[PDB]
Amino acid sequence: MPPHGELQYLGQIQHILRCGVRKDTGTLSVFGMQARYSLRDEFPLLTTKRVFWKGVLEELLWFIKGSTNAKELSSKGVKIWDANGSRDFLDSLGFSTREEGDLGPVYGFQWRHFGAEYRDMESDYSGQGVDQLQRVIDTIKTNPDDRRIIMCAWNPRDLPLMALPPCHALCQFYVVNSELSCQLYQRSGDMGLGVPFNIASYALLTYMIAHITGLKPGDFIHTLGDAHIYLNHIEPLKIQLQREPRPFPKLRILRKVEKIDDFKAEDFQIEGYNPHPTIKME
Amino acid sequence: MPPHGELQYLGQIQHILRCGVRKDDRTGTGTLSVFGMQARYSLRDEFPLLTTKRVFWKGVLEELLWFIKGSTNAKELSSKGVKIWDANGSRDFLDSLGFSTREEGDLGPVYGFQWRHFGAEYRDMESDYSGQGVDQLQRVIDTIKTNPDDRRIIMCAWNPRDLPLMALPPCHALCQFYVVNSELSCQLYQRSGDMGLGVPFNIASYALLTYMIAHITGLKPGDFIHTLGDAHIYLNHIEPLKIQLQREPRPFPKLRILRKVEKIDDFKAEDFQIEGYNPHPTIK
Ligand SMILES: Nc1ccn([C@H]2C[C@H](O)[C@@H](COP(=O)(O)O)O2)c(=O)n1
Ligand SMILES: Nc1ccn([C@H]2C[C@H](O)[C@@H](COP(=O)(O)O)O2)c(=O)n1
Repeated sequence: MPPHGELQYLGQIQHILRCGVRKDTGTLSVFGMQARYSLRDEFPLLTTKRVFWKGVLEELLWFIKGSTNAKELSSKGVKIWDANGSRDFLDSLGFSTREEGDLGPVYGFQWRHFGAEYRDMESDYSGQGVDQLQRVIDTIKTNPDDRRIIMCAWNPRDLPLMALPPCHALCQFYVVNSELSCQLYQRSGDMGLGVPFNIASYALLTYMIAHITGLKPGDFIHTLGDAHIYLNHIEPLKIQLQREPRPFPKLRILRKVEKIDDFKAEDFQIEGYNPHPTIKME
Repeated sequence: MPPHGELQYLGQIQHILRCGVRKDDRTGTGTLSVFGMQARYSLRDEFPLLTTKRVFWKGVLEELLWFIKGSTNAKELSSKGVKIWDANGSRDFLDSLGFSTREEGDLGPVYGFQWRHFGAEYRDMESDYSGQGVDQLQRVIDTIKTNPDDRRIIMCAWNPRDLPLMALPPCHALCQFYVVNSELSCQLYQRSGDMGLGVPFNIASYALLTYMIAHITGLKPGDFIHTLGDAHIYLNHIEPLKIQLQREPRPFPKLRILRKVEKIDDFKAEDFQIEGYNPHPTIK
């Protein structure tokens, strides 16, 4: 039977290890990859190593809120953007004026206020720029056949203001047979560390939008540009490739929610998540 | 011997015919459709101009030089013999989008304007945009020279703020570049793909663009990666495509760049020669 689920991911690791080139403290890398994760009665949270579910869910709610304030995610116990908002790191980018935690116009601002003028992370941007996220939901409801259902985080004008240029440049949604699918264009993928988190994020987003629009989840298609393994991750990845995948968990949404801004972390339960030990890399 | 690059394109047609699902559109005539496909076409001593049906090379090349010029004027392309944008700049089509006031040929802030002036305020097709917004095309060329390992070598045409002014939202949302071993590859994210009429043309445009940037930056072409969103065949085109699928590809031609060129802006159509193109007859 053809490789499905987790074996797509593990297949991509294997391909990089065998066919990737040394491109540099260093990586093995392949340009252009594509995996398909079914979302039908399962949720692609990897089992060969524990994924930081809690980080996935809080990061996403933080984006949905429009927030560009690393402290606002750090308050929920998720520190993954904290280094990017530090005094020293902001100072190194020429942003000595800026308050600690102001990442600039990253995902949350691009998703809700694309094209508005960024001031700081505290400003009110109500009704300013394009609310791409709501515009996606509306189009799914009133014209599911549309082929322009896109949300774009890549904004060349705003790049120089951002703490980090986005890895997730864009996503597109698609509907047929009452199933909502999503494809992510990810320009750069650290396969050991980032990508399992990244798959879970966009699968989570697709579950959320499906729920709001009365559709069932379909596929998550993960497209990569620069797909790489850091050289220090090879040996641990070699341990991991030999573990037997367990079946994917399910994601249960615990109440009927009408607008995407109303989702809360306690609305979500991951069922039957049975991962092998977090055996992870630098 | 490694198989012919074109078999991926014909494979994709076949997967859609076999597994694609009925999905409609504005015209209502209908498609067979799959979401998410990817093909890889080597550009090493070969040019992926499809041979199972003749592709409108002249159209490919003039449109691209038109884009590079930063033009948003259907008439400047039409004047070179290439009518592909004309219907979209006609008084009638523009009126139908509620642009009753706009000059004929003004397509709004489409590819050329996004590539050379992203984020600038669009006025009309004749205005001067020199020094306004981001010149993505040049920033891409500059980054390829000075930092080839960079993972952010991107040129985006998808501008949500400008979408309402465009005569057509772009199919080619973005493209990304990559260098390793002095080879430049390119990946295209195409949000929507008419497999019969547009995809072959599209493969050649980005292959050609990569050849251009490689020549500017002292590199050799590597791969062109074509990634699709909604990949579809119009029901219209099923009989014609079943005809095309019967044909054996001929070997891909080669693309020759006839002089040394310093800046992307200085390419002319006469600079390019397609050697050894041996296509079967045009279809429909
Ligand atoms: N959500 C994220 C964020 C980051 N990265 C990885 C990819 C790169 O290794 C690095 C980002 O660096 P760069 O911008 O140079 O590609 O972290 C990732 O996979 N997923
Ligand atoms: N460069 C282009 C332009 C257009 N199309 C096709 C895709 C769709 O069939 C239609 C545009 O439709 P839509 O905007 O609804 O996706 O033409 C294409 O393949 N390539």
